[PDB]
Amino acid sequence: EYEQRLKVLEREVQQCSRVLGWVAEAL
Amino acid sequence: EYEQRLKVLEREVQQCSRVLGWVAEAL
Repeated sequence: EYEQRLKVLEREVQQCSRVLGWVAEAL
Repeated sequence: EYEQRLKVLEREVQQCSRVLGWVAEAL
Protein backbone atom coordinates (compact mmCIF):
# COMPACT_ATOMS: atom_id res chain seq x y z
CA GLU A 1 0.00 0.00 0.00
CA TYR A 2 2.97 2.34 0.41
CA GLU A 3 3.47 2.56 -3.35
CA GLN A 4 -0.18 3.59 -3.82
CA ARG A 5 -0.19 6.26 -1.10
CA LEU A 6 3.26 7.52 -2.10
CA LYS A 7 2.23 7.80 -5.77
CA VAL A 8 -0.85 9.75 -4.62
CA LEU A 9 1.28 12.10 -2.50
CA GLU A 10 3.79 12.63 -5.32
CA ARG A 11 0.87 13.42 -7.65
CA GLU A 12 -0.39 15.96 -5.10
CA VAL A 13 3.06 17.57 -4.82
CA GLN A 14 3.29 17.71 -8.63
CA GLN A 15 -0.15 19.35 -8.81
CA CYS A 16 0.79 21.89 -6.12
CA SER A 17 4.01 22.71 -7.99
CA ARG A 18 2.03 23.18 -11.21
CA VAL A 19 -0.50 25.44 -9.46
CA LEU A 20 2.21 27.51 -7.75
CA GLY A 21 4.09 27.87 -11.04
CA TRP A 22 0.77 28.86 -12.61
CA VAL A 23 0.08 31.59 -10.04
CA ALA A 24 3.70 32.79 -10.26
CA GLU A 25 4.58 32.79 -13.97
CA ALA A 26 1.14 32.41 -15.55
CA LEU A 27 -0.95 35.11 -13.84
CA GLU B 1 11.90 1.28 6.94
CA TYR B 2 12.60 3.03 3.64
CA GLU B 3 8.89 3.61 3.03
CA GLN B 4 8.55 5.28 6.45
CA ARG B 5 11.57 7.57 6.07
CA LEU B 6 10.73 8.36 2.44
CA LYS B 7 7.13 9.23 3.34
CA VAL B 8 8.50 11.52 6.08
CA LEU B 9 10.90 13.21 3.64
CA GLU B 10 8.17 13.66 1.02
CA ARG B 11 5.95 15.19 3.71
CA GLU B 12 8.79 17.58 4.59
CA VAL B 13 9.26 18.55 0.93
CA GLN B 14 5.50 19.11 0.60
CA GLN B 15 5.52 21.30 3.72
CA CYS B 16 8.49 23.31 2.43
CA SER B 17 6.74 23.80 -0.92
CA ARG B 18 3.60 24.97 0.89
CA VAL B 19 5.62 27.40 3.05
CA LEU B 20 7.56 28.77 0.06
CA GLY B 21 4.35 29.20 -1.92
CA TRP B 22 2.90 30.91 1.16
CA VAL B 23 5.79 33.40 1.44
CA ALA B 24 5.72 33.99 -2.32
CA GLU B 25 2.04 34.29 -3.27
CA ALA B 26 0.42 34.68 0.15
CA LEU B 27 2.44 37.47 1.81
